[PDB]
Amino acid sequence: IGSDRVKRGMAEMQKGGVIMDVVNAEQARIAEEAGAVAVMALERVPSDIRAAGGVARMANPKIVEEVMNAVSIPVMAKARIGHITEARVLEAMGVDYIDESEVLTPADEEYHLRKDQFTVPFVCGCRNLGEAARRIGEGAAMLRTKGEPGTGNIVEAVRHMRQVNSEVSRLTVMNDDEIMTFAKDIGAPYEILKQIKDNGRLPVVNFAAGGVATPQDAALMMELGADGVFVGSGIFKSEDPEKFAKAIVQATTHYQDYELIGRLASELGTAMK
Amino acid sequence: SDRVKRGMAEMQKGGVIMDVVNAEQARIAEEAGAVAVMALERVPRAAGGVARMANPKIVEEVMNAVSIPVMAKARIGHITEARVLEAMGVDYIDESEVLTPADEEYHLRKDQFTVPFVCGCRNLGEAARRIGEGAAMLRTKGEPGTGNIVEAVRHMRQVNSEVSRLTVMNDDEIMTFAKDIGAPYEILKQIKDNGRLPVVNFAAGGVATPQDAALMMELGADGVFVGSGIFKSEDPEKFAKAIVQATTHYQDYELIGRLASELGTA
Amino acid sequence: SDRVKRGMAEMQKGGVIMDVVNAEQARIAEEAGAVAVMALERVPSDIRVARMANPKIVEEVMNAVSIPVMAKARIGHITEARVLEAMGVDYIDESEVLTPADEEYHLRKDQFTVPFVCGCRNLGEAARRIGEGAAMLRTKGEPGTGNIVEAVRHMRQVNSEVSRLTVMNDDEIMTFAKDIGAPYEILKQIKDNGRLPVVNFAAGGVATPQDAALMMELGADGVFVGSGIFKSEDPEKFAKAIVQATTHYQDYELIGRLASELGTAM
Amino acid sequence: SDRVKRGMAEMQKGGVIMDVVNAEQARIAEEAGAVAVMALERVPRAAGGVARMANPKIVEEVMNAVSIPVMAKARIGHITEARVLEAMGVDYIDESEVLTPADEEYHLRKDQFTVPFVCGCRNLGEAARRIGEGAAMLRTKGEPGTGNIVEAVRHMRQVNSEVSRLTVMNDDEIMTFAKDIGAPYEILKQIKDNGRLPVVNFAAGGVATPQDAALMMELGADGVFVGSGIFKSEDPEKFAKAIVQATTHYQDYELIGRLASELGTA
Amino acid sequence: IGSDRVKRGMAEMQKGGVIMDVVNAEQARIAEEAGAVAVMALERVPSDIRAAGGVARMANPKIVEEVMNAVSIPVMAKARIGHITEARVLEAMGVDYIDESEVLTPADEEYHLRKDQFTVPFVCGCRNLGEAARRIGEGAAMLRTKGEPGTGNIVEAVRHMRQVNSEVSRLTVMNDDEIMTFAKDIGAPYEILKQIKDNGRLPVVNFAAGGVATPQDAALMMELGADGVFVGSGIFKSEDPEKFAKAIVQATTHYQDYELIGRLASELGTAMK
Ligand SMILES: [Cl-]
Ligand SMILES: [Cl-]
Ligand SMILES: [Cl-]
Ligand SMILES: [Cl-]
Ligand SMILES: [Cl-]
Ligand SMILES: [Cl-]
Ligand SMILES: [Cl-]
Ligand SMILES: [Mg+2]
Ligand SMILES: [Mg+2]
Ligand SMILES: [Mg+2]
Repeated sequence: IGSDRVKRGMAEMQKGGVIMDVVNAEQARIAEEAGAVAVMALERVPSDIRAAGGVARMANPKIVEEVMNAVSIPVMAKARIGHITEARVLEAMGVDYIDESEVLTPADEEYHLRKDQFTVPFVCGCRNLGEAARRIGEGAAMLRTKGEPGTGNIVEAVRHMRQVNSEVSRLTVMNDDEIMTFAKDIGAPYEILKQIKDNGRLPVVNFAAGGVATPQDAALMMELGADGVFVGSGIFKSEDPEKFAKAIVQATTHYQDYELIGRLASELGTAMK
Repeated sequence: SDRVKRGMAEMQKGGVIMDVVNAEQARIAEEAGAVAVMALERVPRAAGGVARMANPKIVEEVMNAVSIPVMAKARIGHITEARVLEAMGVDYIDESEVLTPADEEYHLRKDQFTVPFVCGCRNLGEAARRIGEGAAMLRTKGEPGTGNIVEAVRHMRQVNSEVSRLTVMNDDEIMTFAKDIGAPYEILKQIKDNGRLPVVNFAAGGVATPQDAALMMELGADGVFVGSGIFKSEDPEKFAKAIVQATTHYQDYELIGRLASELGTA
Repeated sequence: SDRVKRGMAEMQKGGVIMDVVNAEQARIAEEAGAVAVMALERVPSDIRVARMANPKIVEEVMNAVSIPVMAKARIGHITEARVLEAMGVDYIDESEVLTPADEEYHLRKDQFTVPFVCGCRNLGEAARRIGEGAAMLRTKGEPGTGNIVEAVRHMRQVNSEVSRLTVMNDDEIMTFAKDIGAPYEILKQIKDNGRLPVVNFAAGGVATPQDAALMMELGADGVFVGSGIFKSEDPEKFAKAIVQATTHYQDYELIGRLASELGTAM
Repeated sequence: SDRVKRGMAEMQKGGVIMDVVNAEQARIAEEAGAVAVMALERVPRAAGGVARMANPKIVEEVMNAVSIPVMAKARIGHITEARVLEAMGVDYIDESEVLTPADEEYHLRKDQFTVPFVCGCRNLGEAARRIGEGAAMLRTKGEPGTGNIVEAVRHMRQVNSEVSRLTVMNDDEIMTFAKDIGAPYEILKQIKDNGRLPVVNFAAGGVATPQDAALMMELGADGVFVGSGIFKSEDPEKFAKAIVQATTHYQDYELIGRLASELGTA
Repeated sequence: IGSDRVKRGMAEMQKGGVIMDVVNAEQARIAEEAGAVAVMALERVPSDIRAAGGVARMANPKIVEEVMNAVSIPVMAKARIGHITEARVLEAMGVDYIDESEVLTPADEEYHLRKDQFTVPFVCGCRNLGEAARRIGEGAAMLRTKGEPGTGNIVEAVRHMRQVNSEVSRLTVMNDDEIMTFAKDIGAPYEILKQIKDNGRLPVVNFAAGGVATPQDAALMMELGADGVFVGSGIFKSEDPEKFAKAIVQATTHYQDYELIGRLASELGTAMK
C-alpha cells in the first residue's frame, strides 16, 4: 500500500528544516511564522509528559485539526507504538505524517506497526543501525534520533546520531560477503543493509530530536550530520519562545555561521534536565 | 451442556460489557448499547484492602435495572461465593483475579456449576486450564484499573499466536507442546480440530478511549470489557456510547475519529 | 536467475543423493537409482583438516555417471568453490562436514552461477543461507554416526517454525525475524510461498531403509546418504534398498521386505 | 602553530586564573593580580540542571572589563559551542567537564581550531589524549565546587609521577606503557625527550585558602585555577589578593601565615 | 618518514609473490627455482617447531649463511620476540629482513623490539588493527597474519586478515573527531591511525601466513586482500615439495584463474592439523 518513492520523497522536502512540537493554534502559527518547515501536534510537550507521567495516548483529534487549520506547512501527529487504531484514525484525518513515537507510552511492547500497509508516511525513532533498519524495513519513511526527550540535554541525541552514522559508513565500505553476519549481529534485515550500502547512505532522512534547548544545540546536530532537527520543549519552555524559535530556525539553516549563532545566542534562560 | 453454556456466551460476540456500580450506571450502560454488565462494588479497586464479592443487595439492584445479562465477580476458588451468586440467578460469574484470591493454588470446578463462567488468561496454557475447568468464556487479564492497554495487547497476541500455531501443529507434537505450556492435551487437540478457541476471548484491562476498544477488535478479540475507562472519566455516558460504537465499527476510522471528541482518563 | 538454480534442485525432489569416492562407487550409486551423487575423498564417517577433494577424484565421478555430480567445499572458501564451479560440477555443497575456512562468513552464493546447497538446523540458519543464495537446503544432522536423531530434530525444527510462519501475523514477522536471526524479506517470502522456496533434504545418519522412509514421512524433500551404504555389507543392495524405501516411504510391507540385509554403520 | 598556542599558554605560568560571573568580579580578579579570568554563568554549578556555555552577553561583558586574557567554558564535544566562543574572540576555551557533556565518547578536535584549548585530566593517559587532540594547556580535574583540595592533590601526584617515571623509561618499553595507560605512543615519546609535559598543567578543584593554592605550587603545578574559593567566601577581594600572593610566594610561610587572616568557605 | 620510506619500499618489492620457509641450500634452491620472491631461513619449519616443542631460538648462523649463499632472492631470518641481540646478530650477518616471529619462544613477553632503531627492515605478526598499529609504531616495515602455523588450517589467517582489513576500511571513512577514542579502544597509536586514514590503507604490505596447504588456500588469501603469501610447512611436508611450490607460486599470482588453479591442484597428498 502506497509508494516508497512518494512517502520518502515528501519527507525529503523537510531536509535542512526545523520541526516544532506544538499544542495549539497559537504555538502552531508561532512555529510557522518563525520559519518551521513542519509542525508536530500533541496534547502536551515531551517535558510535561515525563512530568505528568500517566498514560500518554495520541492527542484528541480536535487538537490535531485545530493545528492543521492554523498552518500551511505539513502537520505531523504522534501515535502510540503499535496502536493500529490511533494511526488509522490520524491517517483518515489526513495528517501529513504520523510519528510512531516512543515518547508516548506504548500500546504494543513487542511489535511496531506494519507501516508499509499505510499510505500516510511514518517517522520512527532509533539509536543505532539495527533499529534504523528494522524501522525502515517496516516501511518508515523518516528517521530521528530517540535522544532523551524533555531533558534539554543534547548528549543522548549526539550519541545516537554518531552511532547510526558510524555504523552506516562502516557498511558503505563493507565486504559484500560480510553483510549477512553483520546483519545477524545487529538484528537488521539483510536486504535493507544491502540497499543502504548501494545507496551510500540511509535511503530515508534521519533527523535529530530530543533535548535541543539552544541555537548552538541545533547547529551542533547539523554539524554532526543530521538531516534536520525536531524541537519541542526547548522552545516553548523558555522565556521567549517566539525569539527562541526563530533563533533555532536560523541556527539550523546557517549551522556554520558561528558569529550569526553567537549574535542569535543573546536571548534568555531555557529548559533544564 | 458446555454447548448450552458456551452458546449463551457467543450471544455477546462483538459487544461491550461494562463494569457498573449501581443502577444509574447500570442503565447508562444499557442505554448506551452494552451487551452485558458486570456488577461490582468498586471499579478497578487499587485503593487497597481485601476485595470480596459485592454485597448481594448491590448485585440485585443491578439485575433489577436492565434486561441485558448481568455478570458478577467472585474471588478465585471461593466455592461459596460462586454458589451464592449462582443462587441469586446472575447470568455469568467471572472468577476474577481482580479480586483478592481465596484459593491461590486451585480454581473452581466450573463444570460442576450450571451458570457459565468467564475466567482471565494471559497465554494458551492459562486459557487451556480455565477451559478444562469448565470456563465458557475467556478474557485477557490485561492490567485493570490502569487505563493502559499494553498488557491486554500482549495477552491477546500471545493467546492468538499460540492458538494459530497450534492449528497447524503436527499431530505427534501436541503432547509435548501441551507439557511445555502446562495445558490439558485434549483441550489442545480440540482447539486444533476447531481452528480457534471453543469459547470467545474478550479483551479486558485498561480500555480508556474509543481507539483502545477498536484496537482490541483489530487484534482479534471477540469483544471488549471496560470499567474504569467509562465512569472514571469526564461525562461517562458519552464515553459509553463512543466505546460501544467503536467496538462495533472498529475499522470505520472516520467514525472513530469523530467519536473521539471529549476528554480522557489518566 | 534464482528461479533456474532453485528449479534444477527440484529435479531431485523425492530422490537419494549418495557420497561416492570413486568411479565404481559412483556407478553403483547410479545403477541403484541415485538421482545425484556427491563426489568426495573420505566418507563423512571415516572423516572423523578436511579440504575439498582433489579435482582428479571429482572429474572421475563426473566421467563415470550421467546423473548430476555435486562436490563439497569448505565454508567460506572462495577459491575452492570457484575451482569447483569452473570444473563444471552441477552443485557445490558449502559443507560444514569439511573443516571451515571462514568461521564468521559464508560465501555469497548469489554471486555464483553453479547452484549451492547448505546445511541448517532451524529456520534462522535456513533463511540466512537462502539470503546468501543457497538453492537447496539439507539438515545438518550428525554425519558419520548412523544415528538419525539429529536429522529428525533439525527437520522437525525447520518445519515447525515454517508452519508457525505461514500463519504468523504480518505485524509480528519483523520481531520473529530479529529473534531468530533471519532476513525479514526471506520470512515474508516463505509465508507467501506457504513453504520454503527451496527444497530441504534430510542428511546425516540415515543408516537403514527405515531411516530414509522416516525422514520422508517427516516432511523432507529427499535424502542424502553416505556412510550407511558403503560401510555395510553389500553396499549395492543397501543402495537399492534405500532408494526404493525413499520413493515408497509409506509402503511399509515393502520396506520390511526390503529390510533384509546385514550389519550397518556405527 | 602548536608552538604559538602552547607559548601563549606559558605566559600564564605561576599565576592565578579566576572564575568570574560578571564585570565587578572580573576586575576584582584583575585588580587583585589574576593572570586570566574564566567567564562563566554559575561558579561551581552543583545546584542542578544542564550546564551549557554562558550566554555570549555574559562573556562579552567580561572581556570588556579587563585587559588580562579571558577564557570561557564549553561542553565536552560541543563543536558549535567552541566555534561560537572562538568567533567571539575569547583567548582560551576550556573544554570543561564542569559542564554537562554534549558528547560522552569523543572530545573536540582542538588542533582543527585556532584558539588554544585547556582540558582537564587525572592521570597521564587523559593528559596524553587531550594533548594529542591538540590541547595547549592542562589542568587537574580535581573536585570543583567542594572546597576540598584532596582530589586535585591526587591528580597532580598521578600526572607528575607517571611523567617523571616516563622520563627515565627504557626506550623499548614505552609502546606497551602507552597501551596500558591508553595514550598516544608519540605523545609519550615526546614527553620523554622533553623531560616534562609539553604544556603547562595548572591545578584546579577546590582551592579554598591561601595555603591550598600554595600547596598546589609546592606539589609541582604551573599555576592555580580558583572559582568558588574566592567569591563563595567572606570579603572575596581580600581572598583574591591572598590567593594571588600565596601562589607567587608559595614557600614564604610567614607571608602565607599573615595572609591567612579572614574567614574561609565550607 | 625518511628511512621508513626506504624500508617499506623494499618490502613492497615482494608484493604479489610467495616467501618460503627453507632450512638448507637444497630447499632454498627449490624455492628460487619454483618462483619464490624470497625465503625464510629457520631451523625447523613451523610444523616441526610445534611437534618437537622445546625452546625455539634463532637459527644457527651457518644455516642462515648457507641459505644466503644458495640464492639471489632476499633472505629473511626469524628472531625471538624482543631478543635484542638475536636481531642484532642477524642484522650484522646481512640478512635482508628479520621476522620478529612469535612462532619462536618469545624471549620477552611484554615488550617488542624497537625496530626503528635498526637498519634491517622487520616483518611482524598481527591479528587486528591494534596489533598492526603497534608493530608499525615500533618501526615494522611489513605485516603478516599470525594465522595458526604448522596446522595446515587456513581459518585463523582468514580471520586475522578479514579483521585487519575490516578495521582498516572502517577507519578510512571514520570521523576525524572519533579516531582518538577508536585508538584508545583498540590499543593503537593515535598518530599511526590518522596516517592509515590519510593513505587510505595500511602504509605497509600485509601478507597472509600460517596454514597455507594447497594452491586453493594461497589463492584464497590473495582473494581476501593479502599483499602476498608466506608458506612453509605446506610445501616441504607434502608429497612433492617442488611441484607444490611452483603450483603455490602460480596460484598466488593468478589467483582468479580458476581453470589454472584446478589444473594445478590435480597433484596432491598434503599435510593436515
Ligand atoms: Cl520530539
Ligand atoms: Cl466444587
Ligand atoms: Cl473487568
Ligand atoms: Cl552429507
Ligand atoms: Cl571538528
Ligand atoms: Cl574552573
Ligand atoms: Cl611462517
Ligand atoms: Mg543561549
Ligand atoms: Mg479520547
Ligand atoms: Mg583561611
